[PDB]
Amino acid sequence: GIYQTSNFRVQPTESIVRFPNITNLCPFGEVFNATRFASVYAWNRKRIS
Amino acid sequence: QVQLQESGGGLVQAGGSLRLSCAASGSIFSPNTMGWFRQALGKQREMVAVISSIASTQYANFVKGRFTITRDNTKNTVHLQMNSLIPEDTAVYYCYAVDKSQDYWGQGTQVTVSS
Repeated sequence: GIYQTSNFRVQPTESIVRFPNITNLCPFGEVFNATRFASVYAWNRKRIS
Repeated sequence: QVQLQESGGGLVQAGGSLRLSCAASGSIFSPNTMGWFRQALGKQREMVAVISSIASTQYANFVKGRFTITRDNTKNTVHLQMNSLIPEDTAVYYCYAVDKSQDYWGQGTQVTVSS
């Protein structure tokens, strides 16, 4: 006769991940590589969003 | 890039008169406050005078009744009529834009008075 013993599942061998990246990144260069920095009496807060 | 143009100093005999000028460029948002400061070689920044957008003028006791600040609203510039000169006024002066964000300084104007 013929019998159902087990079922094979062909498990995956690797992981693929693909995501979107915006061309503009951030003005950290305008902050860390800035030519001039503010006095400790008038601190420079720049908003990043 | 906020820039302050300072001009009008030099060598003047005792009793003469000069007219310094700072023009402000860049952002310089409307509620601004600008002063002039003094520094002689070996001393600190001495607050000479200050003017705000309110048109009020504040002067120190060092130069009582001698130096004046004049405002130009059209170009938003300032001129300091510096008269009745005395050797104790021998110091390089600098510009101070309070504004609302960081305060930008000038490059300097040499003022010498001696005989």
